[PDB]
Amino acid sequence: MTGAVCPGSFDPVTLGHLDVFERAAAQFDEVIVAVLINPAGMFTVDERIEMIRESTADLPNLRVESGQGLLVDFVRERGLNAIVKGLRTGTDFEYELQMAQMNKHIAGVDTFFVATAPAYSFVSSSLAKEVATYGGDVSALLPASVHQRLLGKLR
Amino acid sequence: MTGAVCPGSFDPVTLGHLDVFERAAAQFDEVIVAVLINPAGMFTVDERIEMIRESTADLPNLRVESGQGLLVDFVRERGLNAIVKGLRTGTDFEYELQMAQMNKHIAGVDTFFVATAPAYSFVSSSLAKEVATYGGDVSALLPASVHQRLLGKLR
Amino acid sequence: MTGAVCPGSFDPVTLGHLDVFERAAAQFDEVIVAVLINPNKAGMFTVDERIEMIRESTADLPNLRVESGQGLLVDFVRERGLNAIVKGLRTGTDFEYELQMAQMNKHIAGVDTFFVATAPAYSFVSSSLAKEVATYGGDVSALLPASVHQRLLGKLR
Amino acid sequence: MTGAVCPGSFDPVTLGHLDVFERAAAQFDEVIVAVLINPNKAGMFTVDERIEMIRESTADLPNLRVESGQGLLVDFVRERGLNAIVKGLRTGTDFEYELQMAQMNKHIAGVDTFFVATAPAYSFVSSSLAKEVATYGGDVSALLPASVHQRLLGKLR
Amino acid sequence: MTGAVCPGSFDPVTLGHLDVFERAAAQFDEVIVAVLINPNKAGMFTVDERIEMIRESTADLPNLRVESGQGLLVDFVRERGLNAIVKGLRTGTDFEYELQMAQMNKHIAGVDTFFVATAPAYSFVSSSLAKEVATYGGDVSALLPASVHQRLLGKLR
Amino acid sequence: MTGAVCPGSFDPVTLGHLDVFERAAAQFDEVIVAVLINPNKAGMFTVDERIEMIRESTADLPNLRVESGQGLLVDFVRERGLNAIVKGLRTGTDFEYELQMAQMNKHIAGVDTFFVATAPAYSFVSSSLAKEVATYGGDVSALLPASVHQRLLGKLR
Ligand SMILES: O=C(O)c1cc2cc(F)ccc2[nH]1
Ligand SMILES: O=C(O)c1cc2cc(F)ccc2[nH]1
Ligand SMILES: O=C(O)c1cc2cc(F)ccc2[nH]1
Ligand SMILES: O=C(O)c1cc2cc(F)ccc2[nH]1
Ligand SMILES: O=C(O)c1cc2cc(F)ccc2[nH]1
Ligand SMILES: O=C(O)c1cc2cc(F)ccc2[nH]1
Ligand SMILES: [Mg+2]
Ligand SMILES: [Mg+2]
Ligand SMILES: [Mg+2]
Ligand SMILES: [Mg+2]
Ligand SMILES: [Mg+2]
Ligand SMILES: [Mg+2]
Repeated sequence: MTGAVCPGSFDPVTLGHLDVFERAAAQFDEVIVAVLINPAGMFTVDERIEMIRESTADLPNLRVESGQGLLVDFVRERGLNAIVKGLRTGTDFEYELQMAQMNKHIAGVDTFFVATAPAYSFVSSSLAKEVATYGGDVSALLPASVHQRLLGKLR
Repeated sequence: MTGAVCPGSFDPVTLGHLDVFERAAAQFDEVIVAVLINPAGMFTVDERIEMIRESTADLPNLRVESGQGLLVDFVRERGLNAIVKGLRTGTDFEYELQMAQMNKHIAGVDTFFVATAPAYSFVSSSLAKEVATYGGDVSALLPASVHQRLLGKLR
Repeated sequence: MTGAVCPGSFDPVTLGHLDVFERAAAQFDEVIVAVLINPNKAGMFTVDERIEMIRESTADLPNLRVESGQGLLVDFVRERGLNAIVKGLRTGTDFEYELQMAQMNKHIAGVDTFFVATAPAYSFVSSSLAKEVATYGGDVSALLPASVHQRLLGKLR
Repeated sequence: MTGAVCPGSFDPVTLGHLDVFERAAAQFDEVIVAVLINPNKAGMFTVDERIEMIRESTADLPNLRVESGQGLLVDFVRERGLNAIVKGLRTGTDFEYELQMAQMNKHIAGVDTFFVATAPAYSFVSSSLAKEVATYGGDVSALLPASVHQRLLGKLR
Repeated sequence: MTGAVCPGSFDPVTLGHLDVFERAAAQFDEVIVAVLINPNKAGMFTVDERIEMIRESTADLPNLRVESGQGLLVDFVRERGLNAIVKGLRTGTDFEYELQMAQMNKHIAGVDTFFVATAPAYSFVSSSLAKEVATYGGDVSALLPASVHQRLLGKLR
Repeated sequence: MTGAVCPGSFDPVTLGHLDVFERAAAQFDEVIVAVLINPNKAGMFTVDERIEMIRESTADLPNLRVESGQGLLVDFVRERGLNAIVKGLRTGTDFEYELQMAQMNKHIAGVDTFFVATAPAYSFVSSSLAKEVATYGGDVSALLPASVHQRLLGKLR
């Protein structure tokens, strides 16, 4: 009965996030995507959850839930003690390293990092929103569903 | 039926390696420690395997095997497609990132990185050997068994 | 024929920026310094002040011109018939964040980015740190062109 | 008579800070801990509370004293007859913004900066992360001096 | 007439190298690929084989030519009337040893270095890792030009 | 009372090293430059040559002395009644490798390590790169003390 939690804001979910979800779902029996409620973003929590659910329909062992507060409490309250996070740079590793060590210290929760697929090395929710705001084409970087929803928030 | 391979030379295995093994064994159903045969080291392959087996007796779902050649072939020939590796720095992440992306490309094998326990952040097989060679006390950094064997190779 | 764009907010321009401008001007037929203006947040200097400070310290570069813009950098570049950006870099961390933006710029518009290592003497000046040091009275006269230093002190007083 | 200044906001002081203070006091005749007063961002503890938490935690360091200050750090250092800063570091990224600042401080005032690696056990603690964890009920008592932990529980009630 | 030199051992040339060559040839009037001859470490391919592999892969770049050389790179560059080097980069660490070399080359000979980010798809390929993977039977054909892959299979037999 | 050890192979000493020596000598009562000799691999310069080059360029530092040693640095430090190492750092990568050794040194012997950022003008000189550039004829006269440069050229000829 293995399992891991994939946390983030996912505003919106990108193909880089989806790649991490698919890799986590292939290596753990149960994956929970943890969508942070952090009350300034573009999509509401419900919209973010729906976009992730739409993009993960081919992953039978993955579910999507929202939460607040300490990630380690979210993880432990579901009987798990592993986090799976995607990583792009060594700079990414250092700040995430501090949080991983803190999370292990306070709750015994482990963090596994997975390297980003090369094709999504430069994709982030924030950069995709910013580029699309000025009319740049990000359709190759986002799930097809997410892309239409993004066009709608801008127009 | 989840599983991961933890590769290295382990010459000798340190408490930093053991920490990674224990974390992998807690999150995957099956863990295989892959001891590289790379024919200049201090211990023979058989001695390295025995030291790891001695230090992992409390991990029922972990076994230790030797191998050569492409790590991805070792992994795939055992029905698995995940590697678990310990990481200390962002510099660690960058060279290991290149190998992880190559391994995914050529064999579909994924790599999960886990941050080192803070207490073992500075321990490496090479630095422990070098310090012990000049008489420094590394007993707090190595499994109790390994420590005696190391004293024997030097004296 | 060849050309590159050197972008930044240049609020104000530093000697590190000027070094980059001079290196780009020596290697490309034309260089455009693109002064980024945020229509929502004013900097310390207005657009005309930023441009004046750059022009005064680049008068010896005949193939360099200065223009302002906003929004997507790759549109500024392509509308001028060019497809190269030149940017200065001080460290490995600068390289990772700038890396993301360079790969996005090539993906969305085919525009290439060339990075050049700062001259050592200017490794540590940034517009933001020069402003913060000067705000609390530190001497930054050797890090800014003559066209900048006293205008900066006047803004602060 | 040698000496160094250890600057920070210390809101609150952590065991990582204390480890740096102890190592500085062991190697310099005089150490001054400089507590930054920022008239903008007012943190969780007042400057007086922060000074008292540091004094309790450093009671066994006779050559270390605690003072508050404002503005340019190198002015604080030189006003006390010193020309050295001692700061703790955790990562290579830490070394990057801090290296820019150290070179700037050497350039503008001739003040030197010595960096020391955090003890491994305290490498993941920071004032900000400790407060955030404690706000949501996590146990950070192994990462803070005993008296800080008591005061921090009070501020959260 | 602008120009730049693209140096390396290219043993063998990869698609990451080729991407850099194409971007340099698009932005400079003349590009010289400089193939290093090292009388000590003799790699897998002779210098002539390496030049021919590059020429096959760059047949559509008319302003790019391939030459071999030895010793100090900045002497090779200045002997050809140029003063710019173009190199591809992958990581922040890459930027570190390469930044030291670029500053040294600027200091000793006035030669500038422009760095370009690898295309994402080729960011994990290197000559050395490709050879190692191919030696043990891994498939690196998507990472090398077609003619390189054929020659590399031959050397392994 | 206070003191620090500045270790290295100094084969040969550079102006970056001398900058570190001067900064340590201004902040500690005594400084010992510890010249590391590998009894198994000779460097370019013998131990007496390395020491002579350092002494000639540190004659204005009355509280600095030069001694050779081998093996564990922490034994050299402790046998002299000291427990501080001072080392220069150029980049974030330098900080990670040196980090490992500083934490091991504190673990096995209680010896602290203080790092100081190189002066910008010497950010890019290393003994190894100066030797390699000089080997192929490049001009490194401005990166080495007078006590070194012509002795280096003589070794190479
Ligand atoms: O990044 C975090 O701190 C975080 C993300 C998150 C998601 C949840 F669903 C609950 C708590 C969280 N904390
Ligand atoms: O690091 C490697 O390349 C490697 C380690 C290893 C261990 C094995 F058992 C087999 C192949 C390997 N390759
Ligand atoms: O950094 C940018 O995104 C940017 C800089 C810039 C300068 C211009 F003139 C126009 C658009 C820009 N965008
Ligand atoms: O980091 C700073 O800018 C800073 C810290 C500090 C502390 C003092 F007590 C006085 C000035 C300061 N400046
Ligand atoms: O990297 C170098 O040192 C180097 C590469 C190279 C290529 C040439 F053709 C000539 C000299 C070189 N030096
Ligand atoms: O870098 C070292 O390990 C080292 C430097 C050194 C210098 C001495 F004089 C003695 C031992 C040393 N060890
Ligand atoms: Mg993102
Ligand atoms: Mg190791
Ligand atoms: Mg700037
Ligand atoms: Mg802190
Ligand atoms: Mg290569
Ligand atoms: Mg050196």
